[PDB]
Amino acid sequence: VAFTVDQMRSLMDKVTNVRNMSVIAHVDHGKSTLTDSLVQRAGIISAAGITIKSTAISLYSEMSDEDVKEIKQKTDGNSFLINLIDSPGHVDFSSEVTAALRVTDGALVVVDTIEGVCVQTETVLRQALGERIKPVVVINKVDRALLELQVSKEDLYQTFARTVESVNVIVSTYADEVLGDVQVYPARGTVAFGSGLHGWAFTIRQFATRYAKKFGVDKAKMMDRLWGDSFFNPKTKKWTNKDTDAEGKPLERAFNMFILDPIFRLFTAIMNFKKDEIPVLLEKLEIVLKGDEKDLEGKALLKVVMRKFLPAADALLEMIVLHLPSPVTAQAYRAEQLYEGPADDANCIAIKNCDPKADLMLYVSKMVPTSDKGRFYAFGRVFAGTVKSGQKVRIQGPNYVPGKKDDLFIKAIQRVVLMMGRFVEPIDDCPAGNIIGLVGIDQFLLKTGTLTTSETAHNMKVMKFSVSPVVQVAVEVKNANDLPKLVEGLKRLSKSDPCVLTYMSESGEHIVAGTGELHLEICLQDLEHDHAGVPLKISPPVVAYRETVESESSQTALSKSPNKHNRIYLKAEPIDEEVSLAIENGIINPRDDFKARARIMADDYGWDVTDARKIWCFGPDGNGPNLVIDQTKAVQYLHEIKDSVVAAFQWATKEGPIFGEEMRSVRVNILDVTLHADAIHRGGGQIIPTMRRATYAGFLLADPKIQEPVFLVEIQCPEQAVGGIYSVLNKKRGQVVSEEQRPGTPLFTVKAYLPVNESFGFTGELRQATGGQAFPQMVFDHWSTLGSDPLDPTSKAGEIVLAARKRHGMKEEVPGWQEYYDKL
Amino acid sequence: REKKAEYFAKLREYLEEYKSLFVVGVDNVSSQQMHEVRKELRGRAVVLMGKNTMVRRAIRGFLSDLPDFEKLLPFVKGNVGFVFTNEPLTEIKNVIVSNRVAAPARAGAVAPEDIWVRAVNTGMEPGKTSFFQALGVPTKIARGTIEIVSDVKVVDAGNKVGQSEASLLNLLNISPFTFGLTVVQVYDN
Amino acid sequence: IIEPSLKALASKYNCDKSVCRKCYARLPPRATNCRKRKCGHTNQLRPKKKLK
Amino acid sequence: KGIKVTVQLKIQNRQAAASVVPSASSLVITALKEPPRDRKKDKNVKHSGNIQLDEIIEIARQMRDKSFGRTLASVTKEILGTAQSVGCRVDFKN
RNA sequence: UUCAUCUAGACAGCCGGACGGUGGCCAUGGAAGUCGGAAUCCGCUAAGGAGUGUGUAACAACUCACCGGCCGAAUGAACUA
Ligand SMILES: CO[C@H]1[C@@H](O)[C@H](O)[C@H](OC[C@@]23C[C@@H]4[C@H](C)CC[C@H]4[C@@]4(C=O)C[C@@H]2C[C@H](C(C)C)[C@@]34C(=O)O)O[C@@H]1C
Ligand SMILES: Nc1nc2c(ncn2[C@@H]2O[C@H](COP(=O)(O)OP(=O)(O)O)[C@@H](O)[C@H]2O)c(=O)[nH]1
Ligand SMILES: [Mg+2]
Repeated sequence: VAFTVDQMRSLMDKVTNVRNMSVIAHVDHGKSTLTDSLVQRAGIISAAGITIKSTAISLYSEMSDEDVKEIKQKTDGNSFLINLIDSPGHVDFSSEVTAALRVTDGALVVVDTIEGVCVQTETVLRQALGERIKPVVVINKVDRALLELQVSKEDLYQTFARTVESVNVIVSTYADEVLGDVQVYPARGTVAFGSGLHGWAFTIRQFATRYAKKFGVDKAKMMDRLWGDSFFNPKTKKWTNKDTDAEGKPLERAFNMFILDPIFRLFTAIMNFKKDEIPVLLEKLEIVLKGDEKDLEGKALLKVVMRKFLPAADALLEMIVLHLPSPVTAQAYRAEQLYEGPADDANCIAIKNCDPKADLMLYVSKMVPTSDKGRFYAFGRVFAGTVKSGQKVRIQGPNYVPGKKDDLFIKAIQRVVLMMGRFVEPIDDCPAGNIIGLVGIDQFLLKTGTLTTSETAHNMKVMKFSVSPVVQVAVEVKNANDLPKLVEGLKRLSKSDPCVLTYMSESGEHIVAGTGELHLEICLQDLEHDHAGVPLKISPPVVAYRETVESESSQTALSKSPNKHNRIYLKAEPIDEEVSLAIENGIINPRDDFKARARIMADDYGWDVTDARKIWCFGPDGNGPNLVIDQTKAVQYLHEIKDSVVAAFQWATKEGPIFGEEMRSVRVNILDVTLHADAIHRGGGQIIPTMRRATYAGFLLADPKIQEPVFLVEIQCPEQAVGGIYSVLNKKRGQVVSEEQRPGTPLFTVKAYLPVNESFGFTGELRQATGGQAFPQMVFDHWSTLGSDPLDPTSKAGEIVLAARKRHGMKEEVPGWQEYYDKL
Repeated sequence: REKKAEYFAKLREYLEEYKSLFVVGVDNVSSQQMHEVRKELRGRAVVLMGKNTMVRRAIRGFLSDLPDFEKLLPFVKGNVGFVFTNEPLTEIKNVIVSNRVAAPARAGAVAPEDIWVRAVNTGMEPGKTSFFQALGVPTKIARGTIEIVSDVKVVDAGNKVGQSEASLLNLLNISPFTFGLTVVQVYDN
Repeated sequence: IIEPSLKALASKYNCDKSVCRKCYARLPPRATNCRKRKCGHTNQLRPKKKLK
Repeated sequence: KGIKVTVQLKIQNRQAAASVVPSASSLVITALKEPPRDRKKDKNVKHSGNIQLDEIIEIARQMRDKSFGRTLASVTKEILGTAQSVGCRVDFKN
């Protein structure tokens, strides 16, 4: 059945009858199949493989007035709008997960009957509890349980018992004290059952209300007397809390006894064929056959049998409302994290009270794209306020902070849209708490963004992910003329996927990030065929290396001009990492006064304040950790050499001698210069060819080595599966900087340095080593020299250099100080 | 043959002077508790262990330090041993039949009685709760800690225990080989 | 789901074994020499690489 | 105090946190040694010791896990000697 | 052909002890008997190695030497051809 655009508007007004919940399911635990058994059933319509993307599918529910007679939360009426969001399966797609929770309060948790709660289900579970979201479970595939394993009555109940047990555990460890009772129990009718595939589902609560009749037993007592030690005596008719009686004979657990008993009898009489029990048990359960449904046999017959006994939506749509949150009570304890700034502000207080006409606070959680010629939409949650087709909005960029301008475009919305999973529909307005969309913001905002109207109101929370873009790859065009298409297409990609990320490299390569390899490829396919639309190329992301020495040159450097008139004498000595660090941190500035700078570089970093107040230049880029210290007091015309000197220096610091790569922590000490008198033999053309060759020779004597980047990964893994990770760092040199965490949460966070050339596919191995249980936070840490000679094609560093040359098509060997020395 | 021959001279020495002794059996011991009972009496009662070492003592009954070994020799069987004292029995006897109490379950060892357990939370956080899962024991969350749902009879009387079931039992503190080193034979002067 | 007690009775006749470093035969775990004559009944053995 | 081989049991009930120490092998060579073998040797590998110490160690084994069960004095000539590489007391131990 | 166990009570087997210092010297991201080099001590008995392997993130835990219940005469390690 359908509802007109204006009924949606009128229905959305009552935030008490606004159900905003998503999906907490493991890769293939049957969420899509089940969620779409609800569309085919009670799915709202507009007035008249792999889940690559998703949206919030909406459904209607006209509940029982006395069922809402026990709903604890502000709830007015029986006209409920169910704004259901479909969170992706598989891991990596934890970007859509984190973002689908930011635009909801409650969520529907799906679990497999026999595959219980695999790592992905507790991944989604820990993510829901870190968003303060309250959940509701549903054990699906009960058909593959009493068929693919033919499981028995008592055994099946226990199977579910354990499913419950394991979930409550992760729920209580990462639960909220500010919420109270969150772990849903089948004892409180907050965990249904069924088969989205077979088209059925049911709660204990459905039969508690259908058996209060034949017993005079209230529904609160019916379902209480169905879980645990709750038994019955079919010999005297006295429900006893003990499996046996006076004869010591075992009884059936109320649940396995009355409720589940029909089910097995149906299967065997239906599948195995027993027409003498099909029509018989038909009426005993009050099931009615009509037309062609009557003639059906086998597995076809059984599917339709439940479509008359416990149809899907029935107990499913029931619980969604019954116990799950609506903007109302939801935002009323969440508001704190939902707004990152004044939790006592007037805008944050309107959200926590939930005012539909208060200050407009709508956050686009994802720029939902479409075959709208490269243009998207602004899908997000309206915490408070009404979306007016042309309303002026404060596009507060996450960088931006109330007292600034930094990315803030206060413009108005062209058209507005109502979300229907894959259906694009143009609405008028939209009240607070409901999740809607708005076209036009796209050409102003970047990927995600907070929207306000009040300047006092700060920014809201921009996820947290924990997933983070770890993977990396280079993307070069397979045709240099269509490179312009790539630049633009790469921009669109960022906006599309929540945790996807494009960025330029130090090697020129356009490095692309993602979560997993599965993830990355899905992104690349949407990139080469759509976003850009030109044959690409994915190569390993080439690392940057800072050629460096480890001691002062074995002898003084001697380089003379090509006309021969002047020579330069000195020696290069590696600076403390923390001293070259001060250069790149903006403490030892290249724009400072040689005295002020030298006092803080000598008193703080222990140097000779003479050559420290004589620190000539920084390099390269003028801000580089390679400096030239002055120690020449005899050179008359030094002034006609300082300028031409930094010229040939800025050239070697930005292109070394080992294979033409930059350096780091190289303080070249100038001890002499055989100067002339006329700058005609002391011009750039004489001093530059000397200064360059001088630096080189001196370097190959100063004990070469090569510097490669070093990471800092913080893998969030459960203390029990921690063994495997320790060993993947053990295979790719992983010094564990530390290992902190929390007393009550097993999730042991682990810091550990990881060298860039040993993280090329690391995520996959880390994932295969401990299952996807571990979540790595790879954020490049510091620079660290290796331990092999650059002129050694057998040692670590040496092999690198040789491979690096053939790539740029350079001179094979590692040219030394003899090839850069000018002797008599 | 080194130790047995030199031990012959030692064994004979304490037996040659004293006129009070106790025949005590075990096997279900523990070096810790065993050597720690020698500490309760490191001057009142000395513990000496043996075997065929008292079988040469059948040939020792022959020697005749005092022919009254016609009331001691024939009780050679079990992980039994020496209890040297020259103070009154009744007094050291209250003592001896009191230092025997501690052994839990070697996960698979010989089980004896019906295991009836009460259903209340033991105050330990959810660490081994995955055990309870594929073990069949209804559990819930009562103030973060794991709460037992039934006075269930987990393990039966007289069977070969399993590592997973005696692990939870180890955190429930059930150690049933409890007893061990007490008495068998008594004799004075 | 295989009950660790039976996943021991299972390995007793599958993993709990010995392998001849020459013919690879699956001998008893305690065997000292390979019962096959292709390797002249060798004493060189190795426990059947326990799975993980 | 004690840096390495510091087995420290923590025994608390409803808020009241208790500091209880097993004063191990490493804790005794420091409760006896002054600052030259009580600090500044983290970048240093402290393997120096020969000097006689005395009966002060019968009571130093009174704080080390009392699970030995016989004579305090005699057990330490063994523990403090062939286990402690920074002290040889009366060279008879070994 | 040696070598040195054994009715005084072996080998093997089955019953169960296999402790303490001690998460020993450091070394440790982490090393408790089981990543690594140095110490390889006696307190006490029947014994328990600063420990023979399995295992742990390290523990746990399993399991050996040693040592005890029973059984009662060989028959075990090493080499020769
Ligand atoms: C938040 O996302 C972050 C993290 O994924 C991480 O910090 C990542 O590090 C990228 C690199 C950063 C290095 C320093 C800043 C100096 C050298 C740079 C690198 C060059 O080889 C090493 C790592 C890996 C990249 C190579 C492959 C070109 C780097 C780059 O940005 O070019 O950068 C992205 C933006
Ligand atoms: N036996 C059984 N199989 C199911 C059921 N629901 C889904 N499936 C299976 O799971 C697959 C679909 O999983 P999907 O719904 O894609 O998992 P999701 O992406 O996490 O929602 C199908 O190939 C089905 O065979 C069910 O109720 N019973
Ligand atoms: Mg799907």
